[PDB]
Amino acid sequence: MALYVSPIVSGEVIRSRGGSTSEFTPGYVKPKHEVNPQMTLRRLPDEDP
Amino acid sequence: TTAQLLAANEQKFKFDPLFLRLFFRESYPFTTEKVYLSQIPGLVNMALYVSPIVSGEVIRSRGGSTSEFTPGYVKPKHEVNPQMTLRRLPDEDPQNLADPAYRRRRIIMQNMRDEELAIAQVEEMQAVSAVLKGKYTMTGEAFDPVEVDMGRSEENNITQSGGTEWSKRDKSTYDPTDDIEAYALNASGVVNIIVFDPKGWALFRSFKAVKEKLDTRRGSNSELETAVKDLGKAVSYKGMYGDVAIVVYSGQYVENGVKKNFLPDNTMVLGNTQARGLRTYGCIQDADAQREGINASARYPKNWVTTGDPAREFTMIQSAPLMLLADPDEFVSVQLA
Amino acid sequence: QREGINASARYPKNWVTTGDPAREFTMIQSAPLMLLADPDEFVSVQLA
Amino acid sequence: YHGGGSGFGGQLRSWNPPSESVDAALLPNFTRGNARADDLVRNNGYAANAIQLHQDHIVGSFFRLSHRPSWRYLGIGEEEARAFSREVEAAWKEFAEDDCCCIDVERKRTFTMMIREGVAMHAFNGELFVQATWDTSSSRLFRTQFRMVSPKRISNPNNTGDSRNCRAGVQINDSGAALGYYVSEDGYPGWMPQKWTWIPRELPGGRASFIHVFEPVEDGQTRGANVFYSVMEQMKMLDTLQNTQLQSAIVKAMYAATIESELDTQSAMDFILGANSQAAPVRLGGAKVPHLMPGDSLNLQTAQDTDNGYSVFEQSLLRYIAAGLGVSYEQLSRNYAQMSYSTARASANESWAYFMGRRKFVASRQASQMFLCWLEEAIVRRVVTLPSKARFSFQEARSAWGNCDWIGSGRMAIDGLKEVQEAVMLIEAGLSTYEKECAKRGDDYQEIFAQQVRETMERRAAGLKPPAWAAA
Repeated sequence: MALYVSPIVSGEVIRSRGGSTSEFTPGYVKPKHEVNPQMTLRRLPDEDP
Repeated sequence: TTAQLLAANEQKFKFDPLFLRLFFRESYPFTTEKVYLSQIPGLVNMALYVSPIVSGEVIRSRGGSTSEFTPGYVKPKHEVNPQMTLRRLPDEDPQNLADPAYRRRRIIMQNMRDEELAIAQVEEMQAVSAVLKGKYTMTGEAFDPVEVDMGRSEENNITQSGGTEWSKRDKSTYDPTDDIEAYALNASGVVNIIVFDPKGWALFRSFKAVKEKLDTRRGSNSELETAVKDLGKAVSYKGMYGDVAIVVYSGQYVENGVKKNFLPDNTMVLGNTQARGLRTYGCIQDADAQREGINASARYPKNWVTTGDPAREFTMIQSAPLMLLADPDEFVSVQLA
Repeated sequence: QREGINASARYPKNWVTTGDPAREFTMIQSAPLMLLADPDEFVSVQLA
Repeated sequence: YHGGGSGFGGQLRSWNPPSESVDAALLPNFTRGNARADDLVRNNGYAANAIQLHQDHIVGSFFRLSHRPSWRYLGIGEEEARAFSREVEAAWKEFAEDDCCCIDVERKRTFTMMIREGVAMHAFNGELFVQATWDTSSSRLFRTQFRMVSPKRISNPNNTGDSRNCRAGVQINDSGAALGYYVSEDGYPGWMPQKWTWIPRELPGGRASFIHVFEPVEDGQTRGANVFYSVMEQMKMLDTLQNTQLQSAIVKAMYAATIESELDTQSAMDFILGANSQAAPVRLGGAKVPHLMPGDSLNLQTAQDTDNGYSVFEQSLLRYIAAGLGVSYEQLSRNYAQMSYSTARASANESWAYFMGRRKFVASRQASQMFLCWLEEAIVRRVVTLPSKARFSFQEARSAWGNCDWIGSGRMAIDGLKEVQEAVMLIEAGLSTYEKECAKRGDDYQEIFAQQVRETMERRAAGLKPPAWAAA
């Protein structure tokens, strides 16, 4: 809040303000799956005979 | 290890000028050293019986009283120097970036925002302190102490004591409406609005009879918001209570590092939405300002360069305000111990 | 020199100092020197 | 987009000019820029040539009024409008072209000179000001007098900083309009405190009380900027180069020869250079063959080529200046190198487009406002008569009563015979009229017809052969 100052006396300079910073780094992820024909040769559970 | 600046927010205290908007309209700048506020007694004796022979006791004619006031002066300032511009700013991308010339135009903008906000906070504090108590004093370090003191009768600013305080008596089978009526009986003019600090609101609302004032089929026409209504805002317009609007005000002003509340810890104000409010601004006193031809204005801005070796480009705002109240007996303040 | 002045009569200027307070000044300067081509066309008696 | 980035290989990194409006980019350095342009105009051979070309081609030698009030909107009639036009035109010709030069207060110029000075001021300063005032002591018929106000005389009061409503001595309302101008008085003789006075833009009666003419670019531009801002630096550097080259040539050609010896510098110059002993002058007649002892020597120095390509670099810079200012290269530099007919005609056309644009805007608007400012007094004073049964009086529609056009000098052709055949071919067909053809040559066709019918009668009376235009 702005303190009162007489018209004659020079007022104090009020400091400016500066921020703060933070650091972050991502994380990696990779799921994987494999298919070979030996699995496809037979019959799937949900196929009509 | 390069980097990017994705987000850079800001912080802000809950600040909103309720009082200076509800009660102080029609601002009056004045090109004059001091102002006058006058009032007339207006009390007339009930006529006394006299015999048709006596024929005496001539009565005096009533005459008023005046009060003089003098406004204080405020002038916040900031500055920017070539040293600060070199390094970086935390709102600026590590990529991209700009020359120091562009960083000279950010610190200046945020400075002006800061001293404008400081002036607004001072105006709000000076407005609020005139409501709770009839008088306030304008004092500081480089400023000689000057006080403004409207005449508010002792019957106002009622404070509760060991007798008849809301907290000590039970929260069931009691009604605060009669206490509100008795308190408002000292006001001069119809009351229309009541201001609560949040603790005072929590103390008032917890009474059981007040709940029955809400959900009765024909015994009332009031409606309120017992639930949670506003949480981050500085104002809360809750429903009307019979005829007087109930407003909960909780604002903040920061003097030194810490935060503080405008309304002091559960005070209640019985007030009127149309009370005559004066918003006066004095004459600004700077040679360049009067060289422009402007006087009795609000928020005169200026800047200059001091020619000194590190340079520097300052910035200043000055208003010299004075917040008055023509009729100091239309508000009744309550402590609510 | 900033406004191209030399050998003039009663040059005024009005300036305001850029300080933390503010004051306004006004000043006129000139270089008066009065001469006579012939110092002797007058006789000055002190009377009695 | 490479434009907004770092550049090719980071070459432009330090080129990131701030994005500011025209006011913010012009007003801080207004007076210094205008003074530099004035210095260039008053002290450089090419700047004065460009200004003289501007004055001579935009306006010319004579500047004529052509009055065409709108009758259809006013519903007055053909003959009444024509009579009004003829009478008011004659009145203007005998007020504007008066010999006493009483149109302006200074009593130094005529109307055409005022227009020329306005165009020039619009050239090397960026705008022009005209003030129209009244003097009661004038015992002549029409009284309105005019003055040209220099831009330097218009400034902020008390030399204060710039504000939101008044920028550089010009008051601005909430929108971009103007209300009044602060015009200082400047006293060369010995100075004085200085005064700033208020002159409103228009009187409450709507009369034009102060004229401000310029061509804006952006949304908000309180005062315009001159045309030299593109090429001031190049012209000053070119002048420095020319003076330096001239001085260097003078000092290189000065030292013709050189004497090396070991004797006294009087006897050495006596025995070798042939100077009479009684530094040592030499008479410059005859051919001399000196005799040199082993220690002595005579050397005749050689200077460089005095103009070693400097003319070509001058061509480059002068073409740049011609591109900047607007006049063609040949008119600016007076070079007029070898070129065919097509090249000359194309260059003339590129100059003429710009010249007609400038004349149609600047000088034309100035003259129109001046002419409207006079008519009102002449109408109010009952010198001319408004046609009866008019929908409007003068005040309700000023632009309706005074809609006028101005015709000045026309182009001088490279080969006028071709242009005359062009005009005749167009006249024989229907694509053109007599009015437009006589306008290109800067003549009013009604004057031509009146002189024509007077002349055919003069020829008939004396007994000469009847002329070509005469009706069979």
